Amino acid sequence: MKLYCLSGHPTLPCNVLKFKSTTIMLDCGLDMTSTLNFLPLPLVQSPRLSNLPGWSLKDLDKELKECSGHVFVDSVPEFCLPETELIDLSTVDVILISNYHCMMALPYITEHTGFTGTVYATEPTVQIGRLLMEELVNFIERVPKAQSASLWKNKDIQRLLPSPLKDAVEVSTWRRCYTMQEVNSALSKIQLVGYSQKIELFGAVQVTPLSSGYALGSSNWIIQSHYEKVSYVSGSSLLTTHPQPMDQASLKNSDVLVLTGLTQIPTANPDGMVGEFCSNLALTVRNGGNVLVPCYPSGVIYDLLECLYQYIDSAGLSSVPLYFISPVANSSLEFSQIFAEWLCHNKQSKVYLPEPPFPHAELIQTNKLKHYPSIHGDFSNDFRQPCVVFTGHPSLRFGDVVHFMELWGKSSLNTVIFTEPDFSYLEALAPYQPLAMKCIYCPIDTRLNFIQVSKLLKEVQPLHVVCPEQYTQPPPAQSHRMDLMIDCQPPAMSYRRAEVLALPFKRRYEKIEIMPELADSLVPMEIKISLATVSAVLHTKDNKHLLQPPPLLSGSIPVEQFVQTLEKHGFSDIKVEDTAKGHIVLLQEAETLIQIEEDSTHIICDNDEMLRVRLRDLVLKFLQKF
Amino acid sequence: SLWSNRINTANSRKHQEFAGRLNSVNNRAELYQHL
Amino acid sequence: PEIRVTPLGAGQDVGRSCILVSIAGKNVMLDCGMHMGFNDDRRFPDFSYITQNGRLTDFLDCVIISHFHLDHCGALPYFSEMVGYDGPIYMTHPTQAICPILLEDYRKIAVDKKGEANFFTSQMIKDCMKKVVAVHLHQTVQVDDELE
Amino acid sequence: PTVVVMDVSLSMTRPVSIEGSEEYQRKHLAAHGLTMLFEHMATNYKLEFTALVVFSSLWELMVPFTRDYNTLQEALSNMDDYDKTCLESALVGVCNIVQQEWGGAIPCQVVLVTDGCLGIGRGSLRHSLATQNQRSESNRFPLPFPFPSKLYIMCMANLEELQSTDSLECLERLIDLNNGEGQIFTIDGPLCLKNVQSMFGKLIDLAYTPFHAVLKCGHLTADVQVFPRPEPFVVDEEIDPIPKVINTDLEIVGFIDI
Amino acid sequence: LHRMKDLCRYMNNFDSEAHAKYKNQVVYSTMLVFFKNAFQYVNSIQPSLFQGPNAPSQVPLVLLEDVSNVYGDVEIDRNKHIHKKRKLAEGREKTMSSDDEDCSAKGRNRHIVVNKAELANSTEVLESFKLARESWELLYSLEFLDKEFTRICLAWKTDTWLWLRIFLTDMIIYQGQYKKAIASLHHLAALQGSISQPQITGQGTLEHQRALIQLATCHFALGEYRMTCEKVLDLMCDLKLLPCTSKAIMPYCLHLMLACFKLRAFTDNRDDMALGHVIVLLQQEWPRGENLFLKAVNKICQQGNFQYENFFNYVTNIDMLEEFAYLRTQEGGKIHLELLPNQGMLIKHHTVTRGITKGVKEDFRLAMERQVSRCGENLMVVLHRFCINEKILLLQTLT
Amino acid sequence: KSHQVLAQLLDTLLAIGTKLPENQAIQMRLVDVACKHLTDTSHGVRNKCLQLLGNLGSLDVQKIIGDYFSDQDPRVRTAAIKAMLQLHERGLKLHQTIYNQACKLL
Amino acid sequence: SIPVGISLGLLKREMAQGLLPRLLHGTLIMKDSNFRLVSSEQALKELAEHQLRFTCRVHLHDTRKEQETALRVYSHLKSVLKDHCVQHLPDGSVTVESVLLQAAAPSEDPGTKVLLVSWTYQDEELGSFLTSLLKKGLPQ
Ligand SMILES: [Zn+2]
Repeated sequence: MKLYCLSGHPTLPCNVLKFKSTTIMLDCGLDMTSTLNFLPLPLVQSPRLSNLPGWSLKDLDKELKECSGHVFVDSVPEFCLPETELIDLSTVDVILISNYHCMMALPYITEHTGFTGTVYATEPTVQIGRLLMEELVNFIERVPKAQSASLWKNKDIQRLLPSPLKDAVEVSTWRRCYTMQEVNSALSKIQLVGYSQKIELFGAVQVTPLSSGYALGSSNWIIQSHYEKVSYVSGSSLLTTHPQPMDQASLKNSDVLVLTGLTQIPTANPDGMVGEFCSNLALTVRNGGNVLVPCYPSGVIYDLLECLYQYIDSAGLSSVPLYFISPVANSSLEFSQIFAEWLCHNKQSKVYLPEPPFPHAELIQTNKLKHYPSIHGDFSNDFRQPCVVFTGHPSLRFGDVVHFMELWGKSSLNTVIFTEPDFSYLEALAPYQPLAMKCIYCPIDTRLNFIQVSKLLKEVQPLHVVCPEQYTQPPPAQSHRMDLMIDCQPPAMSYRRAEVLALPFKRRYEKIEIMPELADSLVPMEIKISLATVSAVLHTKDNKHLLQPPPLLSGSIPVEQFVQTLEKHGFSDIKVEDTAKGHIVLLQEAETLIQIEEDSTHIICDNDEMLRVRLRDLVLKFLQKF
Repeated sequence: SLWSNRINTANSRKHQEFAGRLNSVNNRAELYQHL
Repeated sequence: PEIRVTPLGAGQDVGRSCILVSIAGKNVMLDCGMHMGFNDDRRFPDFSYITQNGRLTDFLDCVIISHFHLDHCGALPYFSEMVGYDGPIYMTHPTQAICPILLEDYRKIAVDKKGEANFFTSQMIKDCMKKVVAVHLHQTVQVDDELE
Repeated sequence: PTVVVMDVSLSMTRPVSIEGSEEYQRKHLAAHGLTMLFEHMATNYKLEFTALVVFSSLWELMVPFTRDYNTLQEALSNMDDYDKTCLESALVGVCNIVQQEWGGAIPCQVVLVTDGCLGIGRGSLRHSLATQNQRSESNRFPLPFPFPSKLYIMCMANLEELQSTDSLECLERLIDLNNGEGQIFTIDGPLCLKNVQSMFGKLIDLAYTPFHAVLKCGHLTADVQVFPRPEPFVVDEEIDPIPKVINTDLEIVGFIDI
Repeated sequence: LHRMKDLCRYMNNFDSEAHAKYKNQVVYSTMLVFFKNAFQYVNSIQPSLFQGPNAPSQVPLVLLEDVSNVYGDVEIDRNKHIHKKRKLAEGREKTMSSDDEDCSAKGRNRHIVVNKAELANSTEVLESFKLARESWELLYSLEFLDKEFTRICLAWKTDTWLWLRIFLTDMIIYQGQYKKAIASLHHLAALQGSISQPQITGQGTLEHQRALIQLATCHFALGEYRMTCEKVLDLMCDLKLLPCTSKAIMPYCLHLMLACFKLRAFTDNRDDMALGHVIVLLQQEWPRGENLFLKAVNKICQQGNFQYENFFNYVTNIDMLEEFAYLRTQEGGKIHLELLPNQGMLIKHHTVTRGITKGVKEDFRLAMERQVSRCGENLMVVLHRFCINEKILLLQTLT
Repeated sequence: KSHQVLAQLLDTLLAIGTKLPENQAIQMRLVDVACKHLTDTSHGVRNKCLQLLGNLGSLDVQKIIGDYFSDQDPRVRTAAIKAMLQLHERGLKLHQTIYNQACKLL
Repeated sequence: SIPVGISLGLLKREMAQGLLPRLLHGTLIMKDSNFRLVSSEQALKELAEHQLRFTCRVHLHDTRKEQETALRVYSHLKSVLKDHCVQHLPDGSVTVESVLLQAAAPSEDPGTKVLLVSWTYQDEELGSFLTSLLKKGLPQ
């Protein structure tokens, strides 16, 4: 009935629903875009970033740095957490994780907030999320930087700063990266669940993850209480992706469909952008330049790697190396390979005959793809100049991507290709703006667009729809595209950060079970339809109600039938008094009396007790309890 | 009689019986009779 | 309101595991194994118990295979293709992957080391695999409206 | 040609009934009709020429004819209004105009949002459609328009609610008394959201239907087959109480001449 | 409830010594009846003041005028609707402002038409609620009981005391003296807001709003329609049906105004403003408002003209707009329709007329579109705007 | 009236009690009011009441907490066991009768 | 077991008075081929109503003062009876569910003392015991 939304980020939601007797957390999410306000963390101290001019104000200067007009923070990058203080997270009983992208910020919730509940997620999601936190902690703690910057967080000081730093919100709630001990502790509180697995939460509600088709282990959740069902649609995809397609059927008959994880850059067709990315890197490589591809180690990298494997053979570029640098590179490749049963029917059919599902095993076998754990190992020995490198965080604030941007940024021959849409490629590129590097933005987002979600909504027909307020308006870049909206027959109520929505799905008629012993004693009747009466004792255990074996009446007793039928059913000396809209009947034995009102009857006894029960029973010949 | 009507409803909508169970004796049936 | 269980194989022996369960009018087969050591006519379970000279798909709505051992899935192709069961067959993904090769090896043994007058072939093994529905761990599938 | 009988009363621009006709205002009913009948309108009513023009006293043919196929709901959706209010020329006059200038056999879709409100006393004009029994003084006139026409049902007032002042009969006996075409399409009681498209929903699946029938003489060797089904047709009642069947006594006889 | 008919049947000013037992019994019965009536009134009308600091402090209720009785056929007076409304409400007995005392004989002059489900009891609860005025009047007839009640009211600070304030509010509500109820409403805001006890605090108090609604009903009964409308607008920002919540108080304020307008229209008065108000109020309750709409139509037909500032041009009441459109023709008596100021064209005459080719038609279409767009909006804002902008019509209707 | 606000206020009361452990009369008032709201239908309210009884309590309270080893909600049962454990950690000597009650919960 | 839906209000009222010796009374409506357990009020709301009650006026055998007949007889609930709710009112009456005893004057009918005893079938114990001991169980 309630929904506490702890994050305003659309693709990184954190929603808690105080529905029935359990408060369930839907996703955690970590707004990584706060890192773009900070100066990047380089693997080796660069002269350009160190010698940047401090920003000037009337007062400080060493906290903030200026580069090509944009003003940044000379401090360790910080991450915008979901609102933890709006609702006491100790009361959260269960956390449901949909994607590994939404899996982040979980150490904060599990450790710092006194959360003692359970976390449910699918195994590929858990493993890939573990890899992501591994590489994030490795990048952050590789060359640590102090957190000296705190003056700029002041309420009266942030107003005078330029636009990217002024528009940052919840700055006081930003936190540094969690340590690896917290990551290991958090992942220990997790329960692995398979698709369509019914998990009972204290006998109250049943949750099942349903395949979303967006990523490996990506799942949509449906929470139901046997009469009211709440569907949670996170990032999902209806394309020809490797994971098994969306289970759209199970979302039907949903009272509330909370909808998050819709695509950014809706105007982009992912196949065309993949083709453009391949063509651009082929053009750059043909001219002898290098290519840098900031990406996550386990996200859209696999799809574009497959397309590159197909493309290079026709393009005559098999000679050039395909470097993949990340601390979790080999782990990412192996985890992608072993999760073969988490794929679609086309790709899971490769388990019958002996063959790995993904084709990049063939890239490794022919020594086309070469994965390394860092730059300082065997990579520096096997590095060939006209190459393409997938590495680093797409935020361009830590990882090996910082080093490669600082290295290849001085030449126009080299190019950087952005494929993840979750970071503003002009804002992530801000601390390096005076580069001559050729910068290309061809994001690949396979998530649902507004046409697809409109079709899905018309297919599912949910009673109420909940979405971020960003989807109830056209995007600010366009501001005139009515097609980039969630159009529903209901108004499709929305939310912003730290908003509480009182859902109208409150319904009665909770389910209960009656045992055969009591059902033997229960007998129905006929009315105008069947009906019965039940008197029993209620036994409740684990929020499951059982009916153990130990005022109103209804019928047709009009004045005429009352006077006629029961006139001489056993007594005598009965008179009828001519009362308006009825008749008053009383006996001379002890002035015992019977009075009837419109659609009502009642029996009076005057100094008599033995005949009163039989008087009531006589009228009970044709009186039900409807 | 609430346990009567629902049981009758459940038993009414059922499916065909096994031949061996129809031909069984003392809830046991000889298998591979042709041999 | 009764659960009637009739193990016509592996009742008091090991081998040829094939158990019939009638729970709520839903007749399910719990395994389709075969016996080892028997030469002829007792390798496979007695499917005349389920009204032979008729369509088995009407009687059975679900067939379940525990694992890929021959005493639990060996009679599956003969059963399905020969006696004419076109209904669903449920078995885990590794069971689906490893079941046909065991059947192929035993088929090679039967055609080479013994007689093969009343045995199945590789094409008929592959025909059986079409009806198979893979089920993941803890995947509560809905084989019927009420049976899961 | 055929003209939709729109009410020329001033209340037609505003909602219907004393307090509420059914569900929301007329705009919601028009939108529901457009959404539900769009598939039928685009396939069955492409040649029905109806114009949502303004009228002072009764529906008249002044504007040029147009091929209105999906603008039927627009006639009752944000329609124009005129400074005129003629209650006696709303149904009787429009019906007479349809009978005279359009005939009793013409495709007309009389679907619109109209008040259909009588007076606040002894002023109920029930002779518009119930001239057979009520208002027998005009029984020899052209009323009650005994000719084929589109169904016009005004289920505005509730029979239970209007029975308090003994005025339920006047409001309820409007749709049923309108020539008695087939059956009485009159709903008395509370109103719901789905009731808006109830009137328009009577011909959702009544456009075409499959059938099985073959015409031949005896046995033959080049008998013609008819894949598409024709409209329903029956000559008698006992022989065709259910869908037609084929017997095993086919014979060919008789001379064919013109 | 009916036991006061026997105690009061003896000599009120009896001998102190010769009838000492009778006088003592009468005084005791009168005191008990007064205490019971005060307790019942406090429980029914003062739920916040009767609750302690740790108690729930529920939203208090209030008693309103018997507008349903006037609308109902039980008290269908053909010529006792306009001037006799105050008489029907008070019985011409509670002339003085009696604090902690009810001097009214309306219990015997009329009754409460309550069904089995409308009230808690059709015999006990209704009679007990109606006989409070009669029992209090009987107590006031006896010198000792009246003196005791006066002493209690003086000593207990009846304005501050919860039971005495509730009794005073009920007496003013039935008496029609809106000034006493208004004073009680003003005191119920500061008294509840400045007290450390649990109750409704601030201007948005349930008891204050209920008292304001009671004052509006009393003003309407007294014939001051303008004062009643002002009190109703302020509140918005023997027995009757009304919930104890503050939200339900706002939608019940217009009932008294509708009853007064219906009574005026059904009488010999042809005030078109009352007819317009009744037409606006036709959507408040149905089929009870059908009689009010018929009376409004009759009044409009009899007057032959109407004068208003904004009825269909800006006001977006669906029922009022439909009624005005219907009455524009000869159905409403063939009278001129005035929606805008000095506008409306001719609709009472024959339909075949030109007038303005496209000017008046465009203006009417624009007004109809504006009304349709604002149709979803509540009628309370429109009613308040008409009550301020078009107060001349309301003043004319009131006198 | 509301259950979330009641549970949060019980959390606030627990914080105040832990802020003043040397105050005795305050803790008796706190445990009394925790016992008062211990019968609420909301499992959260009962959880916070049991937490109050565990952190604050004379060292009767074991019987009161022991009564909720049979509560239908499992998390209320966990809260009761944790309250008894925290009472033991504070220095209270638990009764042997708790052994049989805990044995059923295994 | 029989799958049945019980209304939320009745379910909450189950432990509202039955948390600490208790019972649950309701009516099951097997309507529209589904089982829906509800209270009596929702049973009325579903869809033939004809209420039957007891509001008997037993001619009291006790012939004493008006105070004795009215203000002393009505305190006969708390003697030994159980499972009855308690609500205090200053005025003076016993209002536990469909129970009211302070009826009218002690003897209106030209006979002995007359008092109205009212009860329903769920609270039949109190009304039955009261009527039994008021018929002849309170002599002078
Ligand atoms: Zn085995």
